[PDB]
Amino acid sequence: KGWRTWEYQHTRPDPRPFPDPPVNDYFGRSRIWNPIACKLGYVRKKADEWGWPNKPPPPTGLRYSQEFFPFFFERYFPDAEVRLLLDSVLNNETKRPVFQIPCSMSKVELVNYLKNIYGIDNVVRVEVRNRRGRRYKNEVGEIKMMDDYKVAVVELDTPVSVELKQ
Amino acid sequence: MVEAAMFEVEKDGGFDNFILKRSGPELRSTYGERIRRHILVRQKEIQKNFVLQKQAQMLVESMEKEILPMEDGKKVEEVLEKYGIDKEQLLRDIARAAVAKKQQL
Amino acid sequence: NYDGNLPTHRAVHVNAMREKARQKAPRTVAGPRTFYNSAGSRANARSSRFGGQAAVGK
Amino acid sequence: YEFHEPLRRKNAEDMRQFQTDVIDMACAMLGERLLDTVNASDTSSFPAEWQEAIAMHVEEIEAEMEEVAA
Amino acid sequence: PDEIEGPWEAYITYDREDGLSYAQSLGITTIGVATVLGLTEHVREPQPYAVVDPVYCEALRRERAREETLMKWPHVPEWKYEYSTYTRKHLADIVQYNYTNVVDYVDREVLLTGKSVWECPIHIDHTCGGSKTVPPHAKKPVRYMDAGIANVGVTDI
Amino acid sequence: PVVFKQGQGMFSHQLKRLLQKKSIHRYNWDPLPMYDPRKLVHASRHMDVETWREVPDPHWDERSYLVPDQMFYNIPVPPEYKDAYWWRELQARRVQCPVEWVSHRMYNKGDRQRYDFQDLAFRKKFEFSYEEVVKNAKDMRS
Amino acid sequence: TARAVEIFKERLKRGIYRYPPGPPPPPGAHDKTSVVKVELSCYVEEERLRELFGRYDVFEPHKGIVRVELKLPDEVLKQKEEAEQLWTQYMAECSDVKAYHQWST
Amino acid sequence: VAPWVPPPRHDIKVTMPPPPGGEVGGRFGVSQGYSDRLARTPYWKRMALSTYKLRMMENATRYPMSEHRPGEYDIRYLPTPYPCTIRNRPLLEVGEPRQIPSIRIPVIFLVNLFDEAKGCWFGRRYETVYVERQFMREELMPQRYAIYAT
Amino acid sequence: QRKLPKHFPVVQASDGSSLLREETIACMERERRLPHNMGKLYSYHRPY
Amino acid sequence: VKYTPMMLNIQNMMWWNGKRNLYRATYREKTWYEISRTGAFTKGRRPVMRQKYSREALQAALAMVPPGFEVADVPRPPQRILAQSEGIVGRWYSNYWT
Amino acid sequence: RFNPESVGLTRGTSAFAWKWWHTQQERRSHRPPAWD
Amino acid sequence: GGFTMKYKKGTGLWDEDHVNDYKTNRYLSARATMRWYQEMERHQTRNSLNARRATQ
Amino acid sequence: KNSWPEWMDNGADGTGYGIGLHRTHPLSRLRGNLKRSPSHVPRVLGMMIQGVWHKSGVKLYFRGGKPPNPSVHPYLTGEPCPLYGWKVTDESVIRQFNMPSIDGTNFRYKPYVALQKPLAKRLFFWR
Amino acid sequence: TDRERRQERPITSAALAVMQKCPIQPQLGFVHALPHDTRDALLQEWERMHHLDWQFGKAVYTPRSKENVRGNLTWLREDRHYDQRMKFMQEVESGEARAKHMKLIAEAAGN
Amino acid sequence: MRISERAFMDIAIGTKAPRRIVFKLFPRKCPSAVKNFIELCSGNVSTDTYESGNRDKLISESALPQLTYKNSTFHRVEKGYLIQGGDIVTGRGTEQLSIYGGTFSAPEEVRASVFDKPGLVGTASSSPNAHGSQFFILTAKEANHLNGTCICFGQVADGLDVVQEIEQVPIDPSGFPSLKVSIVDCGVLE
Ligand SMILES: [Mg+2]
Repeated sequence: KGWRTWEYQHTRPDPRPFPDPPVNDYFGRSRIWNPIACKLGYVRKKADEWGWPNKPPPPTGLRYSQEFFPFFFERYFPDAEVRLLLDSVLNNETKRPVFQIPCSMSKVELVNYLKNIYGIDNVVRVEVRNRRGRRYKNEVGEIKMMDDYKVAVVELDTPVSVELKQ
Repeated sequence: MVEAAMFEVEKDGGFDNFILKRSGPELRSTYGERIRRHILVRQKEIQKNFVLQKQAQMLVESMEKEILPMEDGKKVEEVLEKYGIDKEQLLRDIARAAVAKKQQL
Repeated sequence: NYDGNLPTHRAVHVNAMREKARQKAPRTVAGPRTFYNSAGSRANARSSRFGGQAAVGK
Repeated sequence: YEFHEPLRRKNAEDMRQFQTDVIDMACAMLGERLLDTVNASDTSSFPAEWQEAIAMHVEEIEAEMEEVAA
Repeated sequence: PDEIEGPWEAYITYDREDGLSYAQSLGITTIGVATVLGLTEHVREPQPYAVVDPVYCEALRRERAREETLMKWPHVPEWKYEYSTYTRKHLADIVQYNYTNVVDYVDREVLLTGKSVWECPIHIDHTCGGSKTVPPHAKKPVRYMDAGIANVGVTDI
Repeated sequence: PVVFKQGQGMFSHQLKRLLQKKSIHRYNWDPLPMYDPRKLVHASRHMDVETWREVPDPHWDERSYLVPDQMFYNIPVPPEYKDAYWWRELQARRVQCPVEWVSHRMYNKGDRQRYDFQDLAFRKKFEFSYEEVVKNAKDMRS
Repeated sequence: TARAVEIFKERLKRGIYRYPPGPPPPPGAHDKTSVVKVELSCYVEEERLRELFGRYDVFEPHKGIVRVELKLPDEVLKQKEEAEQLWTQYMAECSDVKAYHQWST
Repeated sequence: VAPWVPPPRHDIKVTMPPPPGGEVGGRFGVSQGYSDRLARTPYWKRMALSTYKLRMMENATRYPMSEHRPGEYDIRYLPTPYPCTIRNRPLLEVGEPRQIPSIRIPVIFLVNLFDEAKGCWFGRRYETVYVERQFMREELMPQRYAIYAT
Repeated sequence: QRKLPKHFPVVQASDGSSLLREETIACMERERRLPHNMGKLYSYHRPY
Repeated sequence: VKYTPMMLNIQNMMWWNGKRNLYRATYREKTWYEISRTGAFTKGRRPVMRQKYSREALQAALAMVPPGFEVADVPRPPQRILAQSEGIVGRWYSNYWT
Repeated sequence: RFNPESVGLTRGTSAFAWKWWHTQQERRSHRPPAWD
Repeated sequence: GGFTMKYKKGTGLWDEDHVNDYKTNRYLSARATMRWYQEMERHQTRNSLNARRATQ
Repeated sequence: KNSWPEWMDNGADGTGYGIGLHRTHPLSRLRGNLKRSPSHVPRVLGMMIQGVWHKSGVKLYFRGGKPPNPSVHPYLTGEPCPLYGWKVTDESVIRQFNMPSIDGTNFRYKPYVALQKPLAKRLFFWR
Repeated sequence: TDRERRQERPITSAALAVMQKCPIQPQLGFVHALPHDTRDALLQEWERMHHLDWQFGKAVYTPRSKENVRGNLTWLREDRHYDQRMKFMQEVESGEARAKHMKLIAEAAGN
Repeated sequence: MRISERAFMDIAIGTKAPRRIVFKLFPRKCPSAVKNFIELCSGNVSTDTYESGNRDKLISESALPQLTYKNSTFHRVEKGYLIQGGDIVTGRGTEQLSIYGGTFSAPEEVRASVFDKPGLVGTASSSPNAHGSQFFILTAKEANHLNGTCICFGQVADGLDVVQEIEQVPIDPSGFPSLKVSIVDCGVLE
């Protein structure tokens, strides 16, 4: 038996189980990165790399070579935020300071960083731990979360310290 | 195929003619596309063999002018070497032609 | 060969259902869609038949 | 180039084999026409060794025909 | 414009290099009502072997394919009403999304000091992060003959 | 392998919202494993026995038929073998998108007149600007 | 990047690259064709030009002709465009004169 | 994504748009052909590249027939842009039984074929004889004793 | 007439170029996550 | 396929349940209601050539007719053929309505 | 009675499945140095 | 779609004639009256210009 | 088969050394098992959430707690080996940070540009 | 091997000149247009015995030099085309082709 | 390298007797290419390994391609244009090799190269900035299309008849010379 389909205007209703937005609203400790890639990611990547669509795309050789601007700038003008935890070397002579490393660096990369940018040439070993970014809530109750980091305990040869004048 | 398609083959005068007359979406069969590729390759090969036979005829009519009297074996072998022909293979095909003539008669 | 604005016979629907049962072999299961397809199998103790699927979502 | 080179190589081999087959078919047709002219005209024969080899090859071909028949 | 037929240039690509010699041997004076003016050899630069080589042409076509793919894909519309629909939030949503104690602290500090403030101490994202969902090359279309009395410039009604 | 079920935990709460993301789409044409198009550039050609390589036949290059392609953008093949690439030509002339995503152009008279619907190629036709229309009408004095 | 891209385009136009390390063959070596430029006073059909300029010794449908390209010079094209604009202005002006003096006669 | 889109089919005119792609050999459903290049070309440029005789030759109409597909009407004049189904239609109609008789087709013989059981000639060399369809298809054609009479 | 709606944030240079649009967006997102001018937070949920 | 969804009168519409039938045209230049309007398709009480030429334009359009042409040569096109007139174009006399 | 296409693979097998169960450089001539 | 008296649309002495206006009010202020005249002229001009653009 | 090596599926070591999602540099020649296709999303999410249970009786990639983020893993730099701990196959991946020296006028440059005391605990600093 | 045979019996300059003076020349690119199928040895050797090589649009290509000529439509077409080529060559060597071409030229000039 | 101004090669057409061709290099205008050519013509392989040395190395130093023009071939020859040869890793005409490494480069030398006279020797390269061991002797009259692509590092002072003799070798369908044109011995005349 058919329905009275001549009484409804041709508009599509909403499905009964309404889908949740793809945006992840959970900011806890088990936050999951979404493996699914969307069109907007590629669009923004092209527009950031070679000014799509106002500029013609560079040839495949330049795009896949080390001279492409992103890789060139990442090599010559590195952007790595290595910050020292003062609670380890402040008014205490310790042999293993603690650093906050971007989660993309490795132990050898951190050793090279400390050896070349600052000159720390006495590094025994590095122990790395991946920690979720520090989350908090402001006065209005909105959930904020800082960038993720990596705790790197760096063992040295000679104990170092920083003296705080009383 | 279908009965109308077989009638159309008989009308066109051959399965190959029917397949080659049908063009693209008119012949929506993948089997038809495969057999059309095969037929095109085989047609090109037949044309190649026709050109080959014409080349052979031209070579024969060019080298017959000197080998017509065949009075001297050395005189014959001079032309055979100038045109690049193996004497043993020539004798073998002469014998094959003789056997074929005996079979025909 | 004209219908005449006449309804279809019952044997037509019977044979259609028989053909559907015969061609019931293939499958349309998708990987990431099984997560939402499993909602028909209410396994959480918070699921209600008359209330719905409201209290089951954390 | 690594994709396209074998194709032109096969084409070159095809041209070489075409020339070889042209030579072979020309030799066969030359033998045919020579035999026809010899068995048609008069006082136009082959040299002694030529006739001997032709007779020997005819014997061999007839033996092969008898073998493939029996 | 039809009265000025003007001279037409016909470039004929002959199969052999004896071009214009066969033409001058023919030596036509008129064809219909055309009255051929002259016959010369079109001087052109010799094309390199790369134009006829299949490997070079395949490489160039591969490069053009990659360029056109990078330019055309993925396709995203320049603008649609859905962008401005989704990027709209209410005032309470804006305040809840972007808010820091900086505004209240600056209010207190300015009340206590007496200085002036010209720019907001905090950047306010009125889209609540929705503008990051709109592609970067977006721009609204030009609408002609809108239904509004605002462009008249009335100052007394 | 990996099965999907309800959850009732935070991982499932995240998955229920993350699996709703629309993955990037790209219309991939049907491959040609049997009839390789770029293999026919060596078909139906004469070769010079002096150097043993093909001859750049201008007539071949002129009468060649272009079969479109996504990674080589097109291939010139002899017109004799062009009948095996009739579906790739349709896929290339068609819009590189599911028709449902652009079907809003066949559901109103304006777009049904402004847009070309041929081989499922939703491409807008030529349209005069309003200034051009006014200019034409005023020059025609009507 | 812009500078290097224009340089590489200029390099590719000349065709100086070859996978087997070696210089490419000279350009005018494989051409084996020529182009004749004919100046006409009126438009002539391409088929007419082909049948009148074709080789009478070639047993092919093209008759030694690869292609025929008809073109208008840039000066003649600009002249045609300016004449079209002037003709539109003239039509509009005569219409306006007629419509303005229709009522005073 | 399509890096190269094939041009409109049979766009070999200077002033007039190409015929419908379905009439040229593409997909049906369109009762009019459109060429983006001809549309973008200004009117003065078309009038400059064309002449009055050429313009009229391109305007030449074949109503109500089609010049690219001979023997049938044009899809732009048919009610639907699809081809008419009165000429090329299935073999049997709806509700019609199959009662087609055994038809005998003409065939050109290539050799002097002599039936020994009946003691008579099938057909002489270069003779057009009417034979059975199945016989010609399965026995005469493979032996190359005869070919179809076309 | 505006080329972008009135509620869109201005992510562009002073001259109008969009060379650092993504960098400006990342800087704004980092500032929203943790502003440098943020005083003493009063909430009972502090990062440390 | 032995029984198509169009037999069982199954209402499959995009605006209704998001489904569409398998055997149908993606695009339809004219809906069934426009095809049934035979008055606007055939030549019924309706003019087909809207250009009304002057006396000199009528005579100029008759000069391009080849000598030896008769009106009885051009038949009336059938009903399923759209009644239209392209105006004074090349070979216009072949058009029955023009 | 004898409806293999209607019954599942656990109850019967079709004729198609029954039938398909059974179904599914350069060269240089070299002569050995042993002989002459 | 459907049948509508296009042969009457635009036949009145002014732009407001033969327009199905069912969104009005018994009292219109100065701004409301200005917008009413603006919308009548805009309806007429948009119809005419869109028809001309489509035809050309 | 799969594009990534088979030790990422089952490490060459008997303990299961070298199991997990490995991200590679775009310009690198090595290939990893981090793929975002609609067919690879299930196993990637499985490795991120459920982990991987080895037949030896241990979870190799994710035992529990905070899930790993394969999008921020440092780029893959080689392959395992039984003799040593790790073979660095791709060296260009590792960021060898190198900065210039005092050569030139580098002794006058400061982090800020010059435009034309006892600290006290405050609640807010504007600038 | 074939390479050894070719190095043993080369092609003479006279034969090569005759073959080049031949009016018609072959085109050798058709082997590249054969449909390619990834078929295993067991499957192909099973089809070869079960007579499935020429079924469902498939076929078996074997290179041939000589072909049976009786009712071969393409051979008859090539023969007629060669006859027309020879007639055209006779015309152009007698000079009537240039005569007809000049007649067309004079007609187009007078018209 | 003013001491080494000319080198020599002994070209053999298959089984024919070796014939000597003598070059003449211009080390002033292009030191890198001339130095590479001289070192390849010299080819000092006097490194003699012993039993214990081979045992501790496990790989003979001769297992890798040696930087010598000896036993090389002329893989690319086209009548009327030039003759190309000098491959180290094999005798087929690909995968160039140099003494500095894989391939060297010299833009200031490439920009000033001019090919206008026959018998001029240049470096056969795929790109203007990837030069190796493969060289070519120009046989044609003038090749002006090679100006900013290759580097002419000298000419031929004796052996033009040898060049014209090895140029007349027929080409086989494999795209290579029908007769193996090889270099049996190379050296330098200091
Ligand atoms: Mg767990």
